[PDB]
Amino acid sequence: LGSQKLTQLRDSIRCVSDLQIGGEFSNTPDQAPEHISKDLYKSAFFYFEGTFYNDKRYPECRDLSRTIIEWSESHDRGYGKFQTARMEDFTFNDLCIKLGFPYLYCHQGDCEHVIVITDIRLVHHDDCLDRTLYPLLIKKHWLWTRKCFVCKMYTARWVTNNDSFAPEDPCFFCDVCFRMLHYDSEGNKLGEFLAYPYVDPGTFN
DNA sequence: CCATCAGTGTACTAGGACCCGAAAATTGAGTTACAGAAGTAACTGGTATACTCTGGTTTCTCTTCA
Ligand SMILES: [Zn+2]
Ligand SMILES: [Zn+2]
Repeated sequence: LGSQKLTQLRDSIRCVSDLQIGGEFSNTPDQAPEHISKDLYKSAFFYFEGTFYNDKRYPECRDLSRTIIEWSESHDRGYGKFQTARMEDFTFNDLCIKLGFPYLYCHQGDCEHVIVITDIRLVHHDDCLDRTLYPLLIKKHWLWTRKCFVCKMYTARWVTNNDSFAPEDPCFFCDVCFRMLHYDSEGNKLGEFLAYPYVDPGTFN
């Protein structure tokens, strides 16, 4: 919605990089899940025609654009004259952009999404008229879902690297086939591996 | 009747070559130096496969002693 703050769209973009759980759970897979990456790395920024609207709303937020502006303040790199902003003092109605031109939305460190303002139109009477739901999803992609590599009946909850049982190197397992292949009777890892929790992108996105 | 179990009708991948254009880089001529290395362009021996009388040979009647 025009005249609707930025960070009203940043908080709406469903990306699975917000739901990834950190750390490795090989020794014991019953650990209290570390906070999803939505909570740990709260920083993000839009880039709209030479101005990094940074999400400095929270204290855990740090300037992701500082890296780029420093990297460009060095040796000339094509780019030049980068700006900054705060993304809570801005609405889409205050923004000076091109249509159909790719801009940036970086979040979770370097999960980059290419933003394209396809068109701008005055609101009609036959579309949604609310605001409580308006940065709303017109279309999404319906990605594929990874499955457990042992039995192809359930989706992958775990991804293991350097597994001394897996044929493939990154091997995805459901919970059942993971518990059954790597753990003797009480949680002592059998063999060697690095198991991480796997958020299926084709499910939470 | 609620279990199960191929097919199906598709956008969504997965390899798998392959192409289209752009931008950067080179090539090319022009000069004038510089030293040295390629790069043909030229006359001038040197030793073998035919080769041409020729020196010897060979019966074959004869020459010359004996
Ligand atoms: Zn993302
Ligand atoms: Zn499984």
